[PDB]
Amino acid sequence: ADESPKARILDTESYADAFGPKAQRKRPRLAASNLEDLVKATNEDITKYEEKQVLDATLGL
Amino acid sequence: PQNDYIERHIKQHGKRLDHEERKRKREARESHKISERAQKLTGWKGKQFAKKRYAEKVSMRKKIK
Amino acid sequence: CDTQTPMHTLKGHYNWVLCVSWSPDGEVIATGSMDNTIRLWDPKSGQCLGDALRGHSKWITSLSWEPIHLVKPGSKPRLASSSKDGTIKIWDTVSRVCQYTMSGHTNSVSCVKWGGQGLLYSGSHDRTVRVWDINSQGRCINILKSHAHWVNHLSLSTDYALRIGAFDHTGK
Amino acid sequence: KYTGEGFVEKFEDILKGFPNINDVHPFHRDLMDTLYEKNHYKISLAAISRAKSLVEQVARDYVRLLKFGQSLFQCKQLKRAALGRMATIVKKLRDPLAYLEQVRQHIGRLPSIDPNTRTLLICGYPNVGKSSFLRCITKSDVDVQPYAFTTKSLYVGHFDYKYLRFQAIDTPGILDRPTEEMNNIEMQSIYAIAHLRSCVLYFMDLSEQCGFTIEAQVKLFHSIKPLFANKSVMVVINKTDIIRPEDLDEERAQLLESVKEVPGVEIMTSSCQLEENVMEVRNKACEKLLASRIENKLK
Amino acid sequence: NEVKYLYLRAVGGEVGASAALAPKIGPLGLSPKKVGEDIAKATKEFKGIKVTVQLKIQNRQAAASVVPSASSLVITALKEPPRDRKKDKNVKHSGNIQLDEIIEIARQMRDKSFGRTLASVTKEILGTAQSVGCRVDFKNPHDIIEGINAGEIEIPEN
Amino acid sequence: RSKRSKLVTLAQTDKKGRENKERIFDEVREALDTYRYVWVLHLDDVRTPVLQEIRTSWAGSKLIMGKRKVLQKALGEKREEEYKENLYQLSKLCSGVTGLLFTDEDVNTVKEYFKSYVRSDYSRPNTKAPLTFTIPEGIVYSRGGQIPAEEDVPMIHSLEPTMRNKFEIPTKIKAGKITIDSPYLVCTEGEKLDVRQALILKQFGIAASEFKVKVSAYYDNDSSTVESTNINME
Amino acid sequence: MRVRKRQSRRTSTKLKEGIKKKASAHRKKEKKMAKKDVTWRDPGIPSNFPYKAKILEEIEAKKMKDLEEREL
RNA sequence: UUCAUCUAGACAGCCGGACGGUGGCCAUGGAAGUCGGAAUCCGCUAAGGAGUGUGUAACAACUCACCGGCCGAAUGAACUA
Ligand SMILES: Nc1nc2c(ncn2[C@@H]2O[C@H](COP(=O)(O)OP(=O)(O)O)[C@@H](O)[C@H]2O)c(=O)[nH]1
Ligand SMILES: [Mg+2]
Repeated sequence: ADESPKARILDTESYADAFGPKAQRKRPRLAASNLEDLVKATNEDITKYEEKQVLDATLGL
Repeated sequence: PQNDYIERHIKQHGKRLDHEERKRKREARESHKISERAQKLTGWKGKQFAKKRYAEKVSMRKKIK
Repeated sequence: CDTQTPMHTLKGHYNWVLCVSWSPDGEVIATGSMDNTIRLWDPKSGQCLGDALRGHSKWITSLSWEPIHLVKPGSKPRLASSSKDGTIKIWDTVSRVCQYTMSGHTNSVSCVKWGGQGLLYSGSHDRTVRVWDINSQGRCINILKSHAHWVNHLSLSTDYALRIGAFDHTGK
Repeated sequence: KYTGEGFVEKFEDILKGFPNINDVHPFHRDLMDTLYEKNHYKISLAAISRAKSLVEQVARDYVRLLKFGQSLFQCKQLKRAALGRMATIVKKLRDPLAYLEQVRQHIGRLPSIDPNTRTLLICGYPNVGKSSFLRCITKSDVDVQPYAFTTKSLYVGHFDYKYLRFQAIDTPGILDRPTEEMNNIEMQSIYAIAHLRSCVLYFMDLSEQCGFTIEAQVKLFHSIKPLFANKSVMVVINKTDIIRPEDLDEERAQLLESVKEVPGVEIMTSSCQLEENVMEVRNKACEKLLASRIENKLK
Repeated sequence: NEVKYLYLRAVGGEVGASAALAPKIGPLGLSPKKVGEDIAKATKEFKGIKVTVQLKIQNRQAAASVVPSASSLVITALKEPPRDRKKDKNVKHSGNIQLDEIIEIARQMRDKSFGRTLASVTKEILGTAQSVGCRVDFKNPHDIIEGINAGEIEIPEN
Repeated sequence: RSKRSKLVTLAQTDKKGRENKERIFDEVREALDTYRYVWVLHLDDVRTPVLQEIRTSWAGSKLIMGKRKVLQKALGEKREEEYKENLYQLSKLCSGVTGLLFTDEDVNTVKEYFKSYVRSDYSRPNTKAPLTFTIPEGIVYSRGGQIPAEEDVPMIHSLEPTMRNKFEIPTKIKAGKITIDSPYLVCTEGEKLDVRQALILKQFGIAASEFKVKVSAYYDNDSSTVESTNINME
Repeated sequence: MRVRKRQSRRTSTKLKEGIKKKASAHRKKEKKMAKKDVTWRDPGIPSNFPYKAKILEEIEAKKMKDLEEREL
C-alpha cells in the first residue's frame, strides 16, 4: 500500500483535554507558516466555496 | 445574547435576593428527602433507587480507602 | 562467544537493566537501569568503576557514546543518556561528573543519538525531534515538528561508523 | 425492534442537528475548528454514526434469530442478549457524548455573523478601547475593563447608515508574535480579519495606558499588514483626551508616517467619550466600505 | 510627601515588563515606558530569571529595587545560561549548587526569617532547593538536611 | 436511626492526642528547672506573626503556650502537688489564653520590653470603638472611603450577599458594582462593638486598636515567691 | 383521589401446596449441596459484666492448678 | 456486641488563631493553596495542607484540616438481631 492510515489522535489527546472545563489545548495543533500563506489559503478556500455554491445552485437550489 | 451572557448577567446584576438562603435550605432538606424517597418510592423506581444508593456507598468507601 | 560460556557477572544495579552499550574504543561497558541509575564496568576484570551515575528521576531509555573521531586524543569519550523524565544528561567518565542536562522535551525522551558533526538528536513522546549543539553549552539548535505521534526511534546514516570507531572487520 | 428504533432515533437527532464542518462557509469552519478541534468534532460524530449502524445490525440479527425461538426461556434469553449488546454499544460512547454536549452548549451561544454583509471590523492591541468603541456605535453588551484580554471571543453589534444595516465586529486583542506561538484566542481575530471582507479599524493608544508602546503598536500594524489585502483599512487613534497625535515626538511622528505610507490607509483621531468623533469615524468607515463594495459590484 | 510601595513579579532584564502594572499605575499617572526602563535597569543582575521587584513612588518619581527571594537566589546561584521563550521552553533546574553558596544565600535571607539558627535558615533554603529540583554537593537537598539533623554538617556561624 | 450525619472531609492534617499534652507537660516541667524567672502572660486574640515576632525578639528564652489546664497541671494545682515551692499561686494566676515565659533576663528588662511593646490590631467585639466609621453614599469601595475613592479599587461584586445578609447593610448591584442609597454609619467612637460591627470593620480593613501583651506576675527560682507585675492590666 | 385496586390476601390452595412442594425440593437440594461442597469449617467474657476481674482471677487460678494436677 | 474520646475537659454551639521561606518549580495572555503537570520540603508552633471547598481575569475575602478561649458530663464509630 502506498499510503498509511491516519494517526489516532485520541491516543495523544482526549476529548476532555480537547474541549471543556478541563481543556488544556490553548494553541492550534498545526499553526500556519505565516500570514501570507494563511491569507492565500483563505482566498483559495473562498474561491472553492463559491464554485461549489454555484455548482449546487445550478441544480439543488 | 452572545457568548457567556448568563454569567455576564450574574456578574452585572447578581442573583435573586434569597438564592443563597433557598439553596442552603434545600441542601439541608436533602437528607430528609433522601430518606423519604427510600421509604416511599415503590416498584421499579424504588429498586433502581436502592441499587444507585448501594453503588454510591461503595464508591464513597473506595474513595475513603 | 568462542566457547559459548559465561565469563563475567555484573550485579551492581537494583532494578531491571534496560539498556547496555559498549564504548567505541572498547574500554568500558555502560549500563542504564530501571532504578534511574547508570553504571560503568571494566569488562576484562568484570568490575564496576566507581559509584553509579545518579541524577535522573526516571528510568534510563537509551545510551550513546561520543564518537572517537571527535574525541581528542588523551581523553575518554563522554556518555549521553536519555530517560523517561524527559531530560538528556551528559556524563564525563574521566571525572565521573555531569556536564550538561538538556530539558527541552515536554514528554518522555524515546532515544538520544550523538552524531558525527558535534550534534545530538533526541526523539521523544511529544512528537518532536530536538537537535542540540554540544559545543554551545547544550543549546537546542533546531526543533523538528512533522510527526503526529510518538517518535519511537531515530537513526543516522553514519551510525555504523559511530559505533565502530577506529576498528574494522579485521579486528585490528 | 422498539428498543433499536429508540436508540436509532436518538442518534439521528444528534447527527442531523450538528452542522457539517466542511460544508459551512470557510469563516465558520475556521472559527469552529479553533473553538472545538475539528478532528475531535468529526471523530465524535462518526462514532455516533457507527453506533447507529451497529444498533441497527443487532436489531435485525436478533429479530431474525427470534423467528426460530422454541420456548419462552429461549426467546427471553435472545431478547436480553440483543438489549445487552445494544447497551454495550451505547456504553462505548461515554466520552464522545460528553464532548458533544459541551460543544452543543457552547455553539448554541455563538453570535450570528454574516460573512457577506457590510462589516466594520475592529482590531488592535488590548486595552486600546475596542470594546468602548463598540459600545459607542452599537448597543452590544461587551465588557470594558482596564486589563488585557478582557474580551476572549468575537462580539457583534449592529447599526444603520443611510438605511443600510451594518454589523460591527469587536475582536480579542492580537499580540506581535509569530503564528507558531499564536494561541486560539488571537486566532479568532486573525481568522476574522482574513475571512471578513470589510473595513478594518486598527486602534492605537498613544498614551501607552494599554501597556504597549507606540513602537510596539506600529510594529504590530506592520506585522498584520499582509492580513488586510483587498479590504478597506483605517487607523484610528483612541484616547485623544489623554494625549494628542499633534504634540507627539518627531520620531513617533516618523513612525506614524511609516504607518500612513501603506496604501490606502487613513489616520483619524477619536475618543470614546466623544460622540461626534466616534460618529464621524464610523461614517467615514461606512463610506469607504460602501464605495469599495459598489465599485466591485459595478464590474 | 508619602511613599507608595508596589510589588510585582517580573522577568529580570526584559524591557517593557511593567505592562501588568498599568491598572495600578493608571490612577497615579506615572509613565509606563519610564517605569519599564527603570525596572529593566534595576534587574540587570538577573537575566531571564523571575524576580520580585519593589517600586517606591513619591511625588512624581519611581524607583525600582529587587527584593531577595529564596527561589530567585537559588536560580541565580545555579548559574544556568540565559534562555529565550521563543527558543527554550519547559526548562528544568537540575544543576548543582555547593553548600557554601547555600550558606551565603541563607545569610542573605537571614534578616527576614523567624528561624533562630543559621542552620534552620539553611534548611529552609535547602527545602526551596528541593522544590526547584536542584542538587546540593552532588546529593539530594533533603539528604543534606538529614545530614545536618544527624550532625555531620556543621553550619559555621553560631 | 434518625441521627445527625457527620460531614466527611479528606484533608492532610490529623487530630492531636494525649501525647501532645504530655510533651507540653514534660517541656514545662523541664523548663522550670532549666530557667530562673517564670512569667505569666495574657495574649488574647493575638496574631500569629505578632507572636512569632515576640518569640524572635526573645531569643534564648522560652515561650510555652497550650491548654490552660495542662499548663496549670504542669505548674501544680495545689500545694501538695506543686512542682516547686509556692508555685500554686502562679498556677492559679493563669486565666484565658496563658503563655509561660521562662527566662534568665533581668526583671527590669522584661518589664521595659512588655511596657514598650505594642502593635496595631483589628478591633474586637465587646471592645471600645477606636473611631467612627460611615460608608459614604454611592459606589462602595474596598477601603470604604478611608483612602481616596479614585485610588481605591471598587469592592468586588462577590461580597454583596455577605454585606447584605451577614453585615445587614442595604446594598444593591448597579452594573456590577456595590452601591448604597445613603451613607451608612456602622460604629461610633467610644461605643461597645458587637460581632457584626467587628466583622464590618475587619472586612473594610480598619485597624486602629492596639495590642499590648498583659503581664500578670512572675515567679523567681531562688526567692521561691511570686511578685505581681500589674502590667497593661487597665 | 382515585383509589387503586388492592391485592388479595386470600390464601389459594394450589399456591399453598405448590409452595410446600417447592420448599421440600429446596430442602433436598440444600442437603445435597451441603454434603457435596468443599469449604473449610467461644466469644469469651462480655465487656459489660462487672466482675470480669474476678472471673479472670478465678480462671487464672484454675489454669495454674490444672497445670500441676496432671503432672503430679 | 466490639472498639475508641473524656474535669491535665465528652458531643454540639459561639468566638479567636489558622503563620514564615513562599507569589515553591514548569507552563499560561493572565494562574499568587484552589484551569493544569510533576516535587510535595524546611522553619516556628498550641496549631496551621506547598491546601478541603466557595470566590477573582489574576489577587483579595470566606471556609475546613488543625489548635485555643467560653460552656460542663457523657459521647462517637463499625457491626448484629
Ligand atoms: N480616556 C479614555 N479612556 C479609554 C478610551 N477608550 C478606552 N478607554 C479605557 O481603556 C480601558 C480598557 O478599554 P477596553 O474597552 O477594554 O479596550 P479593549 O481591551 O481593546 O477592548 C477602559 O478602562 C477604558 O476606561 C478613550 O477613548 N478615552
Ligand atoms: Mg476588549
